[PDB]
Amino acid sequence: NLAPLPPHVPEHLVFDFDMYNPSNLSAGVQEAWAVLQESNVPDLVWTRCNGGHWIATRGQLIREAYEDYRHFSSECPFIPREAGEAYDFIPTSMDPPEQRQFRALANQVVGMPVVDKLENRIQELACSLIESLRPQGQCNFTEDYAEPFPIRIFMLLAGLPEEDIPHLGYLTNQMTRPDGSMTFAEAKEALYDYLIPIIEQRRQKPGTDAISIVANGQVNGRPITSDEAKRMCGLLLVGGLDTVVNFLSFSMEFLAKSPEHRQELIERPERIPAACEELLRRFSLVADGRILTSDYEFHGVQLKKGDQILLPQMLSGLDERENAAPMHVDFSRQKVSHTTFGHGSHLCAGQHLARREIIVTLKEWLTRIPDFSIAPGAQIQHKSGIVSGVQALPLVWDPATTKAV
Ligand code: HEM
Ligand SMILES: CC1(C)[C@@H]2CC[C@@]1(C)C(=O)C2
Ligand SMILES: [C-]#N
Ligand SMILES: [K+]
Ligand SMILES: [K+]
Repeated sequence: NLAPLPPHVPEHLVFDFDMYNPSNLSAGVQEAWAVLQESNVPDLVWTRCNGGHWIATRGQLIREAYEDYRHFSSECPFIPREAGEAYDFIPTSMDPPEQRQFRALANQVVGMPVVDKLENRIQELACSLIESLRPQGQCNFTEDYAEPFPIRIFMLLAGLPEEDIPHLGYLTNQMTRPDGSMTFAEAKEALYDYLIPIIEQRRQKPGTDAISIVANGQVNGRPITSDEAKRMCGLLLVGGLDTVVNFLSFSMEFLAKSPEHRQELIERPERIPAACEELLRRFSLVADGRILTSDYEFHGVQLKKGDQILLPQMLSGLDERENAAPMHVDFSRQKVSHTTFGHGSHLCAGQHLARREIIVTLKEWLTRIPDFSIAPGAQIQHKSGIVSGVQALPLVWDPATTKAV
């Protein structure tokens, strides 16, 4: 379904890419997006899909636009337009300097000191989950680890019952990879309706959990409102329940096909943080964007006020101008260039938690289950959206080649 080409967009810039169903998806989702970086595609193109919008395809442009909030506003950060307009999460839907005081509060609840505090629980849970799976000789990695590991850690940090995971995960997925069953607004509304009474309770009787801390924080000299707290907590849920989950699956899928990469990390685990960065580059998975605040000429292209521009975080590190042989996983790259956690003022608040979860997973999985593979004749399907994902990842292994610690 192609929207009529706006008069200001010249035809040579048209490239009808569908971010929710890219044509080359069967080759892998990153590969499907990388079609935007072939020699036939300009640096900045207009797709008529999904209501019509720009797509920047090169790291330089993506970084520049994410820095220039004056022209590229986060007030409407999702495609399609109806989703972007309904989007009111905090701090993401705010530009500097307004986002600042809310972002400071986000850092308080998901930032570094919180990770270096929950680290024992993170380590504990990874070991527990992996040891439980180890003697089976198989698992569906998405449901058996990729979901419960980061999600249970998030529910712990937020003080929310694990029994609510299925419902919350469903709603989160509707916002990033919609199925058509409900509008963005309806999904966001269901999430908000869940949070509303919980926020009320925790303003009545504060705990030390993330929701309590947000709901009782302060902005420009005054208490945060219940509305503001809801809008921030909603974003924390979306951010805690989707990205790391899917990232872990892309990474484990790769490791399942790459015995030599597994051994690099097992033999020299001090390389694990660098490997984490390289996997974050190669299997980058987010693509949101911004809205034009005014008419603006950007790299020779006339953008109009109100035009949406997708600035795919995924693409920067896949750009061969940023990394040579970008589709090759090389743990020894002298610089792993990427914007996987975003760029500019909205650079991911949870990136430290994410990295810790990834690094713990790499170490603890490979220690106990050093040799595994994708199940014979299994077809792995990826899905694409604001956050791209892995549908299922059936893994197999010989339990005789595993180790308890
Ligand atoms: C591999 C894992 C992750 C990736 C790839 C990722 C990616 C991103 C990206 C690209 C953005 C910027 C979006 C924009 O500029 O519009 C962002 C923002 C954000 N993320 Fe993550 N993220 C990850 C993990 C997490 C985790 C574990 C949390 C914990 C709740 C989290 C919470 C947030 C929050 C609260 C923001 C908003 C920050 C702001 O607007 O100032 N993320 N993330
Ligand atoms: C694009 C994101 C990854 C970022 C955090 C969660 C997410 C889906 C948002 O709505 C902002
Ligand atoms: C962030 N997700
Ligand atoms: K291009
Ligand atoms: K909006």
